[PDB]
Amino acid sequence: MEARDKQVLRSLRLELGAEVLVEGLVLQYLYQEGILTENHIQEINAQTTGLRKTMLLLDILPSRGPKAFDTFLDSLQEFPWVREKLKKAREEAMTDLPAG
Repeated sequence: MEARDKQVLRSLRLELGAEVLVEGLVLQYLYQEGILTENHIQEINAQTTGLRKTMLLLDILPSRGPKAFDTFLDSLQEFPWVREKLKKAREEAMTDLPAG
């Protein structure tokens, strides 16, 4: 049960985390919606480059954010390709019981 959203994060976390976005309204809808928090502020304000911001969510959701995904995706400045590949990892990254 408690390993579906966090599983997605980690997965696509490193994937798109390596390099995908460098700017675009995203964590703004989040930080506001609640996805984030003061704690994030520190991490998000920490980037110092641009690609970090992304890593951030991917770095926060896994620790600070139980149901921040659905919303963290609603931000996906590039959803068309980031959201798909994401929810894809929600279906894939999410440890499944079945097998075949």
